[PDB]
Amino acid sequence: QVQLVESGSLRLSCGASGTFFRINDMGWYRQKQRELVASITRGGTTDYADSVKGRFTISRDNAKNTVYLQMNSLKPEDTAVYYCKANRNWGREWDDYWGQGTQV
Amino acid sequence: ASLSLAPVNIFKAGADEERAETARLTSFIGAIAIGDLVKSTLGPKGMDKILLSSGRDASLMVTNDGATILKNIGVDNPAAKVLVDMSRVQDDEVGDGTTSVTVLAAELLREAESLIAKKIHPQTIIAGWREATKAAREALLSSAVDHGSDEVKFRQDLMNIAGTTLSSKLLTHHKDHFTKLAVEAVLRLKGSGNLEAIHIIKKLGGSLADSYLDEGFLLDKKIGVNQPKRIENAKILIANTGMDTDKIKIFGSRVRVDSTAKVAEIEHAEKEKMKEKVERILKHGINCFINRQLIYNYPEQLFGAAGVMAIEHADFAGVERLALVTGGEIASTFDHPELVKLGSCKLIEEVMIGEDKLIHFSGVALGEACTIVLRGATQQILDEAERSLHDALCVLAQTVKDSRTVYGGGCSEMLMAHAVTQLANRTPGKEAVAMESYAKALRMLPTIIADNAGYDSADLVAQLRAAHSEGNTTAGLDMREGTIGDMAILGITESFQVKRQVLLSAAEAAEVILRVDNIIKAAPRK
Amino acid sequence: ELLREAESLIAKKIHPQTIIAGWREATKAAREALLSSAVDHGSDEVKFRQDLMNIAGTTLSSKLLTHHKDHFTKLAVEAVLRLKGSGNLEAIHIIKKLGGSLADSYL
Amino acid sequence: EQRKLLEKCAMTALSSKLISQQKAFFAKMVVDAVMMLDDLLQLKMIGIK
Amino acid sequence: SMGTLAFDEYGRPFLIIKDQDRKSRLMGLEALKSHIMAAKAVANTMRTSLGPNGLDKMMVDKDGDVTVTNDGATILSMMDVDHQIAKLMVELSKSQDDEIGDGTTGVVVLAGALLEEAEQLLDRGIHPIRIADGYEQAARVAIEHLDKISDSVLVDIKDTEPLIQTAKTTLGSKVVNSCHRQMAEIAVNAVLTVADMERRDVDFELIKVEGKVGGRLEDTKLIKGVIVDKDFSHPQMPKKVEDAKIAILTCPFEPPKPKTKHKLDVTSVEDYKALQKYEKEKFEEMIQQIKETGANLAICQWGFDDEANHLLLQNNLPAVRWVGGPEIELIAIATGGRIVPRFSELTAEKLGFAGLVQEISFGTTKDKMLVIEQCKNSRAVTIFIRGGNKMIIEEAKRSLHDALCVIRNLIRDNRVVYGGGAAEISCALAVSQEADKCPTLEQYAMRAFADALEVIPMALSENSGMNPIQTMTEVRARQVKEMNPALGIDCLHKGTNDMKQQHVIETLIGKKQQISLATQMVRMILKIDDIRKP
Ligand SMILES: Nc1ncnc2c1ncn2[C@@H]1O[C@H](COP(=O)(O)OP(=O)(O)O)[C@@H](O)[C@H]1O
Ligand SMILES: Nc1ncnc2c1ncn2[C@@H]1O[C@H](COP(=O)(O)OP(=O)(O)O)[C@@H](O)[C@H]1O
Ligand SMILES: [Mg+2]
Ligand SMILES: [Mg+2]
Ligand SMILES: [Mg+2]
Repeated sequence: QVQLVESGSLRLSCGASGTFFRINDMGWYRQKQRELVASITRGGTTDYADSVKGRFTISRDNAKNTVYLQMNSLKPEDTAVYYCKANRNWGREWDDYWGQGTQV
Repeated sequence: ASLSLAPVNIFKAGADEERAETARLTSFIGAIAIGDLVKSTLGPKGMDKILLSSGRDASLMVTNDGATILKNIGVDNPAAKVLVDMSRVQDDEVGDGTTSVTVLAAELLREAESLIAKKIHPQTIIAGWREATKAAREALLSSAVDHGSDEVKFRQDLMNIAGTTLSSKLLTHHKDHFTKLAVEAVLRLKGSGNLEAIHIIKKLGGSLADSYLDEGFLLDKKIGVNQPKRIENAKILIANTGMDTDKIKIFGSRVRVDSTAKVAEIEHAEKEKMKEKVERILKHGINCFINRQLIYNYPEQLFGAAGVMAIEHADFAGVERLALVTGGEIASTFDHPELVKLGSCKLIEEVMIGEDKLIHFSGVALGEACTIVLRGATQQILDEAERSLHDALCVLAQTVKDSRTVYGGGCSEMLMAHAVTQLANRTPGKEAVAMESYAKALRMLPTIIADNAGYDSADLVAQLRAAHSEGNTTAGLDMREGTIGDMAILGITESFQVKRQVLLSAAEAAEVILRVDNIIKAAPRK
Repeated sequence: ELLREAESLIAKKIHPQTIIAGWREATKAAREALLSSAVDHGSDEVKFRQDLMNIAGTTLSSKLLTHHKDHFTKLAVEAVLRLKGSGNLEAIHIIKKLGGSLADSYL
Repeated sequence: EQRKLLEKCAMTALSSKLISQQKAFFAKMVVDAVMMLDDLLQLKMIGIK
Repeated sequence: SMGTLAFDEYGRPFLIIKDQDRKSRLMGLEALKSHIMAAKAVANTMRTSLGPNGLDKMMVDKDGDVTVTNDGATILSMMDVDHQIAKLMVELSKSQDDEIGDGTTGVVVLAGALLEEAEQLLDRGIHPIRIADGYEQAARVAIEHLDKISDSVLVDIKDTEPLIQTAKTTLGSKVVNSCHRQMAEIAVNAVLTVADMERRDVDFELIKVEGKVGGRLEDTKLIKGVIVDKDFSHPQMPKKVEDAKIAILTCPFEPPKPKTKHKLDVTSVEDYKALQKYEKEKFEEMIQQIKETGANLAICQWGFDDEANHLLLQNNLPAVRWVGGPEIELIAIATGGRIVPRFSELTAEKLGFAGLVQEISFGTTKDKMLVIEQCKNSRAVTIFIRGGNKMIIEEAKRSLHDALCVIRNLIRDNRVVYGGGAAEISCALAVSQEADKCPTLEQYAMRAFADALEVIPMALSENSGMNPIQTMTEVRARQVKEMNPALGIDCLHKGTNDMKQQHVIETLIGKKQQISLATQMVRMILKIDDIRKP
């Protein structure tokens, strides 16, 4: 229904398309047991994580309902698979849509 | 546009569609007409109406009962029909309040028309009216008092309630008499609410104070021919058998023979069957036999030869009341006498009332059913006395059910109005202006009570309002002198059930009449 | 409105002579209050002109001429001042000519 | 092709009614209906509720 | 307006149609405009009965009985209409009620609005069929947009809050909103008690909606069992029976009787005595069979006679007679009992069980009712409605019918759109966007469809005293700006415009059926261009 694409300092993007009317929140996850790198709401409010924070430049384009993650201070432990999550419509638990993830 | 005032009329010849203001106009005028009609009967100084039907029989009723008046009038206004049905439902629920609920609904609708003219939406009005109804309910429930535990004070509350219920009616002339009558009659039911147990026989003649409550029971049925007329230490069998050419229920059964001799044998067998039925009856050891159905000549003869008083054609109500008054079991099978309970009364005689003879059961066993003889100068007096007694008995039954009491004389309405006023002046918006109208209607109730007497209604309702604002939650109208007094002392008390029902039914009907913005009539059937 | 209030009072059981008594006293009070509130500017020519313009505007506000009120106000004031104190309203002839706009009207 | 032919003839016969905006739907159904009937193609064998 | 106006080019009579002189006819654009006028009249009548602040209508029948109601289907059924397009609108509301049980006023308002917009399109010269086709296109767009913005609710028996919210939304516009949550709760519990979850079916015959004047609206309750308008057969039987083993019987407690024409011939005193003893023994055998089965209560459908009544009383078998077939069926279903046609076929397993069977009084009336309840797993249920007048009782009955039908629609499809005009505003936005992308002449028809969809929020605003255009434009702008198709009209003035937060909830099948039915009937009306009638 929702088709999701994914594209020391790097920038990784994740854009959503398909059937919906609102993308309530967009988050970056890393894959270990999955965690959320960071996530931003429609109102721009972004909450970062605890093991890594303050050096994050995640920015959300509402005009195309896409997101861009700017990460600096690269390290060997940042080497994993990065998944994006997008809450669409009413934000029910069956509305979280995952990407296939990007291994660095 | 509009359904009616459109270039095309969309309706069948004879139909109609009153729109917003036209609909509210006809609704308010109809409801206020009904209310203005039914008031002037409200309170001790309320006066009666002549109904004077117009059919070819031209029945004539003289009533002060609002439910009766509204039932017996030809109403064609829909809102008026709503109020009529409301008063009927009041008379069904409780037996009093049928004029107070109608007057209250009409006053609420008068205030609602005033507010609509003040340009308030008939949803802001309904909102404020519901909040005010809640406040009035809670104030009433807090003001209510219960005495069911204390037997003496409960008796006094019953006497006070009966007196207050009768004050408005033609029996206020002999109120201390009919009050005792009604109270004794409702206590003889021993907690049951069966008002059919209280039979009322209206005997033309005599004074209204000649009316009484029979210590035993009275029956307007006949005794057989060769049978006693007086029975001391009566053992009674109450029955519902056929005893009237009682045929075997096989309906395909037919007597088909080749000899009149055989026809005569079969006729003798029928007679022998009836004789054996009567014998099974007599094996119960009885002196009186009452049957809901007829008793033909042959069983009459058998009971006469046995020395048994055989009363026939009592009805379902007759045998029910007799079972209640004597203790017997209404039977239709007599093959197990050990299981059929008999009734008892010290004496069964035949007495005279007016020009008619009646069976008198004295010294009865239970007495859980009653007979009240109503005497009077006119059939109208008798019917109105029966209606007033029904009012009082219904109220006392409802009080025995729920011993909660509530002071009358406008004290309750004034207390509810005080609560509504507090809510209003603590509430912002035009819902406050609708709550104030609710309170104005509640106050207009005792205003009308006082008007009907001839007092300075304005002065007295102002005094009452000031008293209930000071904290004299028992102040009400003292209608003897025309002042204010303590209802707790004067004994003007009502059943919380009846006052709550008045309040809620009036508010509900006013709400449902206020929700209407269109009246679409269909072509009369004519 | 007075008769509506009077019906209300009759329903309040007040005699329609006690009502007339109180109404006459109230009429006296209202008369005296009005007369005390009244103001006169006939002496001052400029302020009297302004009061005339204001009175004409207030009289026309309710009517179809409120669309062109500043126009018809001047019309009426000039026309009533051309009478030079006379009150002869027949002196002011009004000819209604179908056609044209309401603002095409003139004195 | 014979079902296509019947379907087209039915769509044409239906392109004048208040069901023209559903004529593909109704034409497919009409064709399935008359194709499941017996040789006589009796109308009493098609029920219409 | 006449069938034929020639009479001949030669002076000879021209009679083509029977009573052509008394007959009328309207053709073309004037016929279309007459239709639109009638439909607009009906719709403008109905739009004031829409929403929480909607007002009711007082219907008076042929015999002068009064009916106060807010239900559009009941209004248009009680309405004595003569116009055929208004009859079509009555049929439209009835169809919405049949399929859904809610929306009966929305369908009519929306259809009237569609025809009112078609009026201007015809003035501009568009073919009415082109208008109907643009309406179909826009209706498909709006239906898919509803499926898109829809939400889902849980239809479980554990957490019934979503269903209670849906039922409360349904009952917000009715006079029974004084007991809002009580009525919603009992509608939910009723359908969930009687609902085939696997089948996804709800038989309303299993819901007995009974009304009795008296009491208060607050006294209305759900009985998990049955209520009957009957009493025990003998006045000296007890009025209460606890842990009642019930024998349900459709055999009158009377001597047997063949259905075939029969003549039993008595030819001797011995035959007569044998007949007598046969009757006695039949009565005794009936009562003995009922007793040996273990029953403490009997319920017959066909009444019985004095001997049977007294034998029941003597044998301590309270009994009800003259119970109707439908209530007998409900009693069997509720108590777990089997309906028995004759006494010989009665066994302890065919009996029903009720933990309480009681006779209930109603004040100063003489009327008695029988309550059967405390059954184990009653698949039947009763809603006993009380109130101060038969008008509010009938209105409560129909309002609770609306609530039950809504819970039924959730059980059939749990998907939910948010109301307060929010769904209509969102569908109007979607239709406008697609009309912008449409280059054919139907762009105008789709814009008209959007302007018609926007009549429900306008009507809600008007009935709520708000300014229609102002309120609707602000909430539309908010919907387009912050994507939230749950933004609608604050009819109750709770401050927020968020209908998902106010818990104003409709059924997706309901809104979709409104749109589809309105569009289909508007199409059939625009397709008419000639009226004939006497
Ligand atoms: N003796 C009394 N003194 C003062 N008020 C009374 C008295 N008796 C009855 N009332 C009042 O009259 C009203 C009842 O009047 P009634 O004509 O019986 O109408 P309803 O049919 O509504 O009971 C109640 O407000 C009651 O409190
Ligand atoms: N609490 C509420 N707030 C806002 N809108 C409401 C509320 N309750 C109902 N409505 C709206 O009022 C409209 C009419 O509902 P209703 O009159 O109950 O039945 P019908 O749909 O048959 O007219 C619905 O479309 C709904 O969106
Ligand atoms: Mg009374
Ligand atoms: Mg003026
Ligand atoms: Mg609804």
